[PDB]
Amino acid sequence: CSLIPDYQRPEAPVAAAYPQGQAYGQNTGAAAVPAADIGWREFFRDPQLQQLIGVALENNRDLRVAALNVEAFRAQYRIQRADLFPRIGVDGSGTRQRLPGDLSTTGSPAISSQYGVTLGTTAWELDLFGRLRSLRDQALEQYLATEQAQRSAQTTLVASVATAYLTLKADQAQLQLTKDTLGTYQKSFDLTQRSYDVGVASALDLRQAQTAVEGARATLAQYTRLVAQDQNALVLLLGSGIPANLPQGLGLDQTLLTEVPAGLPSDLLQRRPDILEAEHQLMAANASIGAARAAFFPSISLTANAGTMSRQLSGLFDAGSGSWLFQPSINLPIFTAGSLRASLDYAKIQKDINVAQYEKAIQTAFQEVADGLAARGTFTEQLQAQRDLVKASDEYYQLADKRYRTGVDNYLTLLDAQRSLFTAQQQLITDRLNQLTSEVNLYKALGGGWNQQTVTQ
Amino acid sequence: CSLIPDYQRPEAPVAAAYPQGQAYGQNTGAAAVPAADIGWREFFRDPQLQQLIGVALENNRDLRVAALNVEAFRAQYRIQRADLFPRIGVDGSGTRQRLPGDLSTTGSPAISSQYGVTLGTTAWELDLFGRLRSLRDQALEQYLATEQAQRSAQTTLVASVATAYLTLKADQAQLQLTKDTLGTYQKSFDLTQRSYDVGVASALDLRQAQTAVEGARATLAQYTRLVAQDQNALVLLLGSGIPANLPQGLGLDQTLLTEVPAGLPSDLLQRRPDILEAEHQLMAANASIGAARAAFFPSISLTANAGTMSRQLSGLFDAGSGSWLFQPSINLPIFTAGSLRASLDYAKIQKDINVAQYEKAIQTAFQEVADGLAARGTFTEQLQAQRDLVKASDEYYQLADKRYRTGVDNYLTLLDAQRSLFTAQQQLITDRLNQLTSEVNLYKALGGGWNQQTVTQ
Amino acid sequence: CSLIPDYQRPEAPVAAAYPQGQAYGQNTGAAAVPAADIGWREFFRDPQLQQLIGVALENNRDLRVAALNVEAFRAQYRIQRADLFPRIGVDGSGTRQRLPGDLSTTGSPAISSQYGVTLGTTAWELDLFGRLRSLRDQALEQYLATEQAQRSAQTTLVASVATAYLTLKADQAQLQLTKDTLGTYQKSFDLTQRSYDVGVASALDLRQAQTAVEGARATLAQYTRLVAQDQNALVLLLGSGIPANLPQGLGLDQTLLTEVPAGLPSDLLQRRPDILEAEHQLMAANASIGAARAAFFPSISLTANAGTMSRQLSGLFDAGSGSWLFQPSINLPIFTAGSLRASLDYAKIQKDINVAQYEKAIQTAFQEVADGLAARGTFTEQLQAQRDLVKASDEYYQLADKRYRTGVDNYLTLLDAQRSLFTAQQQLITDRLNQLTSEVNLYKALGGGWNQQTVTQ
Ligand SMILES: *C(=O)CCCCCCCCCCCCCCC
Ligand SMILES: *C(=O)CCCCCCCCCCCCCCC
Ligand SMILES: *C(=O)CCCCCCCCCCCCCCC
Repeated sequence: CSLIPDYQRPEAPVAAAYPQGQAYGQNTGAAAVPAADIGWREFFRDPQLQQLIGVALENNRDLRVAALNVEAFRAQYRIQRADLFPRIGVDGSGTRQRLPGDLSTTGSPAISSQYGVTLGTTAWELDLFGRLRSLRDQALEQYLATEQAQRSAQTTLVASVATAYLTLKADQAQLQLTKDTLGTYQKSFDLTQRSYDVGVASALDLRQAQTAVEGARATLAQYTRLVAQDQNALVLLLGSGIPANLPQGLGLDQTLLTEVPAGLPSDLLQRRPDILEAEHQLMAANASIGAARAAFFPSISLTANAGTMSRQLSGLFDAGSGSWLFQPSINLPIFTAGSLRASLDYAKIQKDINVAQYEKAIQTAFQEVADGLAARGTFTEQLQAQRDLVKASDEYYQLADKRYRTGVDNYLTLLDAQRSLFTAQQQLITDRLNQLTSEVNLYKALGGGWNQQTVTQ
Repeated sequence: CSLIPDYQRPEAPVAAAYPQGQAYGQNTGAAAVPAADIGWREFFRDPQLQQLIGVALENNRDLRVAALNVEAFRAQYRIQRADLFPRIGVDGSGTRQRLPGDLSTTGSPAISSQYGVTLGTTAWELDLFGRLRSLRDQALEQYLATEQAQRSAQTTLVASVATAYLTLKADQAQLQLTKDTLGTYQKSFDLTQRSYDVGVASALDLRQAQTAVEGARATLAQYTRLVAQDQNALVLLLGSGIPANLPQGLGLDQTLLTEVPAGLPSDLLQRRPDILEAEHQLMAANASIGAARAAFFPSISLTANAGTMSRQLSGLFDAGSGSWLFQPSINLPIFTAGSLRASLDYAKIQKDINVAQYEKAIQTAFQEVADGLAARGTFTEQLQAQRDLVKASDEYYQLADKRYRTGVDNYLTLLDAQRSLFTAQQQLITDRLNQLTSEVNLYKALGGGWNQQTVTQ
Repeated sequence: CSLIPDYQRPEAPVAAAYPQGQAYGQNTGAAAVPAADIGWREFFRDPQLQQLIGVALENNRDLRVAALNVEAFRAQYRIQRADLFPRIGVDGSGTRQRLPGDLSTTGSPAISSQYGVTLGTTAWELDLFGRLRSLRDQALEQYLATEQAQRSAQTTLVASVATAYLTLKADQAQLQLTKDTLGTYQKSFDLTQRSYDVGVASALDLRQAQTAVEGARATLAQYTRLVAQDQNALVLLLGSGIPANLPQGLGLDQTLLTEVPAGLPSDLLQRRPDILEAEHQLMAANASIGAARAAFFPSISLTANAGTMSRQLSGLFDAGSGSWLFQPSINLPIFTAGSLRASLDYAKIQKDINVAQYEKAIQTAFQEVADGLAARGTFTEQLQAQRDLVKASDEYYQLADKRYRTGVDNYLTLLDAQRSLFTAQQQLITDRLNQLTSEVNLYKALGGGWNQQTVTQ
């Protein structure tokens, strides 16, 4: 006999297929390679970055923690498994009481004494109904589930390292742009100086020029700080100072990652890490019902051993001192104040809770992937659209640039051209990044990179 | 006896009445209707949204979770309650040992044997001092508390759903604004294209006219994305794909809720969910001192049973095999290494912790409501004040619109009109939301939606 | 014996010294006083704020909690100490059974009875291999750790309060700047009203002049709200409404704190709080291996007591009734299905996990200080460079101010002067703050304020 019920994974309560239209590309359908099976070494192309992932994996503690965390639950599974088996031991015991008149067999105050040394168990429970096999399962699951959770955690170390490198490099490009426009700003302000002591530039076109230059001298220092902060942001996730012998790193403008299929939603149910932890996490608690159930049932204890006894010590390892005990026991509950029903329910409930929980994780995937397909299905278009506000403004730069020094126009159109452009340059870089984020997190949500390499069928 | 001490709820260590002045309206005083008793189906007027709340209730797993949680702690209370009662059962046991000479009663190796099937309890505790009623109350409390926390949770589900539907609708409204100003922008650029190949529009006035249009073409894509992101944001909290047959949903510009009375601070204590869990939480640990105390006291144990025995199996259910046992026990400790003291302390402290925690939650309510009263007491004012920067800009738009195509002026003052307007438009939508937000959160803070309906004394 | 392994604090896996260069000042080297040893009543110079810290110390509930927690862990340690010691009790027990023929000593149904009242211990474990001592140390450690963590959390209450006071004052300075430029803006608009009903000011120059004043009347209400929100932010951390009798608080422009030495990283290991909790946290589980080891070894039980007994109650405290027992026992397991291996692993692992955690905490310290040194090594320069964009913009304000009313120029170069100035003003305050922030947090990460006073050598 064994009392665990029939696992029956619930039906994923999200839409059968991802929603569409209002920013969503076409639904490619069943993918022949899941993102899950697509290794980040492939999905990331930037090899200097790739080898940063390398270093983060082999170093980041929070992943270590999450790795050991498994070794624990295997160990905890072990301990549970043992309890199917009987605890055998060598054991010596004494006893040496005075009794009173009415008690000693002598009818008068005497002092009994028993000694024994033996090899056997006390109170071994003989799983007939599998109260134990159940428990063993609970912890087996809670183990397996932990395995998953580890996988779940790496994909996130990867993603977060991608991301960090990116805000780092991105902020690096947010910087050099500031260098260029610093030399530019100051050269501009110096040609509105000779031209001032020469009266051609007024004090207004001089103060303006000063607000440009100063407007830059500030966003210099900022994208300096936010460079070091992004650097610090990195070595952490690394667990190692960044090595010197890094490969040649690329630049945001490139094409750094593979475009990844989004498959069906149902796909998740066999591939998204946490969503499996969830499942086993559920499974364990289902076991815990079996365990509960069995407490309604006859438990068969068994004490038993064998060795040598006597009345004084001395005659222990001497002839005939041989002894032994056989002491089985069958017990069965007739009244607890529904204690049993009560803590059977607690367990059934806890199942249900984990059912619910499975369902929450699932329904959170849909969300997190959809957000990334909105993002996929919008960011490209925003990338062309902002690419234009660069050109239009670089021309609307050159033209006003010359037109100011040509007496036709003022400085306010020179200046405002500079805003209308610089803004478009920063926001450009940043837009690039967040398209990247969007894709990296998208990579994750569909199964991320447990795999270094890509694998098939 | 029962050594649980006298609960004496502390005094809510915040200001007596909500602070005033620097952005706070008038303090209406005791409200005849607590926001608490005011049901969201009333406090929300948008019936489409209302019914979304409905769906999010019947569906969200996170609530399911938190709801079961109760049931668990009920069962947990059950389990503790059964402990007052004796654990009764059928029970069979054997024993069958060889003894050595000095130990068998025959003075010579013989083999004893005892068999017994009885119906009784072992070491049942009589609750005299109420160590057990104590635990029972601890568990009852951690249960009741858990009821509260469920209520707390739902209010946050409501609030968060209102909010989602909102930023969703607010980004919907953020969008059509960009449809409009897209057709507007391109119309404008094309009337600065005929006018270009015709020489009336320069190349500058063609490149600015290109950056307005371009600056739009991207804020299109963005508010196209941040719409699917907010959509995705919804079905989650829904736990269900949004049904088709929803009523007619309204628009931010309306008047979607009931203004809510802010009542007195004192009011929180009897109505704001979490602030009760806190209390009961505190109360649970209060009992847990009772418990500790009692282990200083005489504990009464009791083993007792009756049925048949014998010296070989067979003669069990036969005549005279009748047996029984009565075996009472009294224990009173006269030395642990101050164990009982130290472990009493723990539970005392733990009460104190929960007192402190009660106080925390109280003082966090004050804050979170007051923030909503600065919010109430300024958002309307920023709503009129921003309503103006729309009109003044729409005029400073019609004007410069004509004035540019009338050759009096340039394009820079057409463009800057466009900025200084569209800016005020978006900022207006967002300021609408944030006012709303602030009010939903305010609703919550004062006792939120437990009740679908609004109920009287 | 004592099987607790030999603690060996791992080597702090970060860079030997603070990263340098791309925004980092000079690395002053070992500091003669750690930021740790330096007092916040000295590091902070605003004495009004200083007494805000005083207030938030003597009150804040979250720190209280955090403090009680210690006491509880002392208590828990206590209880674990006690187990070295034997559990002594006065104790009474009875027994009264009807046997059947073959079992009664009378060969025919009769009813036995035994009574006793004795002062002793049962099953006291003699700590030989120090399994218990081990545990004692475990809970001692986890206690000591809890001590550190408390200190940890105080530094953070300070930091959070410095902060809230700041963003408070910073938002106040953000406000009066708005009062000023409101009287300014309305004056301006009315001088472009007399001049409008007089023809000199156009209708465009009146709608621009209307969107300035309207852009201000708006940013009034906002910075009015985010001051009551930054107020509510404060009394919370305070745990008390802000006293009337505070001293004279300063203004962001001052020099409110002591610049602090950032010493060697190594210094962290001996001074930054959480990094210690972790260490002890590590040490605790270190002991936990000792404890596990020992279960491989013989355990030595000892039931033992003394008193008076008899066969009927009566002759209890009557002559001869004297009795006693001595009943020692040694046990050594020979087989558990690897249970002891497994549960030894779990404990070994749990050490290694705490190793990992020590390492991660250290590695987050680096990060959080480096960020503060980028910050320290940039904010000064962004402060001079933003100081300039103020002057350049107030000049480029006075100029265009007179120049507009002197007919030479339009209003757009009055308005854009106003933007390019006021924006520089707001962002100037904000920048002041974020520098301050960066510096408070810096002071925290390197030991923060345990000490009100500064101590040395
Ligand atoms: C679930 O009840 C499975 C068993 C029922 C089938 C037949 C009976 C077999 C078990 C009898 C138990 C007695 C022997 C146990 C001694 C240790
Ligand atoms: C706290 O317990 C104070 C009272 C003293 C208790 C001492 C022991 C005597 C109690 C007698 C109770 C009889 C009740 C019978 C059970 C149904
Ligand atoms: C851990 O408990 C290991 C157990 C082994 C202990 C060894 C016992 C040795 C006994 C001799 C001690 C006599 C002391 C005289 C010294 C001069």
